[PDB]
Amino acid sequence: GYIEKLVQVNRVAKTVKGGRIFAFTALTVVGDGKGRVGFGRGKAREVPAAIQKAMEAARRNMIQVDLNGTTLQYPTKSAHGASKVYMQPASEGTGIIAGGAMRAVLEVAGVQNVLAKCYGSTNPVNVVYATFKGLKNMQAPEAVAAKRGKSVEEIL
RNA sequence: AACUGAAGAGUUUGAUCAUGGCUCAGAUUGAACGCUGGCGGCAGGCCUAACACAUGCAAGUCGAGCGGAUAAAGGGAGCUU
Repeated sequence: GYIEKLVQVNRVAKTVKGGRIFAFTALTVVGDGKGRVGFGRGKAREVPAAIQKAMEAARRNMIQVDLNGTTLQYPTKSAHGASKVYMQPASEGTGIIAGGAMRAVLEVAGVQNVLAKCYGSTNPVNVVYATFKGLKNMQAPEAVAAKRGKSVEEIL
């Protein structure tokens, strides 16, 4: 589906000769409010056209996320580049408390109780990779129990 | 009766990623200063010169321990209040 959310806008450039050609980039994540997200990056020549391009690439190559219901399954920790990310599920009344670019991922996924923090280099185009290695590699235990459930899930 | 939290931003460049400094958003004080100023509860008030101090007051009490001297009421008498 489609619920859109913008994060970043830049002004990249390019020197040719004579002057300097400008261009705009944008980063936009799209989710469904249930656990299907997708991010997208587009470059164009103006703001109202660079956002439209980044929205279209978001709703291609999406991710199914197996959330527990407004929370996560377990504390995990993933990294990409020089960016390290930590996330652990929380109680009911606590909302989402994260920084800038992990709120926009964790809104549209539908989770509400995420309690996150990012270390290392804060790059909004690169902390998103650090988040999607984490969420796309969840497990959601298909087991008979948890304190007992290590005889039917390990064979899954 | 026993008992739960973790946010980032700006700044090196024609522009980008990284390393690395700096700076801001918070909660606090025996606080001082500037502008302004109705009320009441509960608190606190020399952090500097352990530097000198006028004048008041802050440890006395026992006559069921003993001398001594003050000697009432009253008992009076006497003399004339």
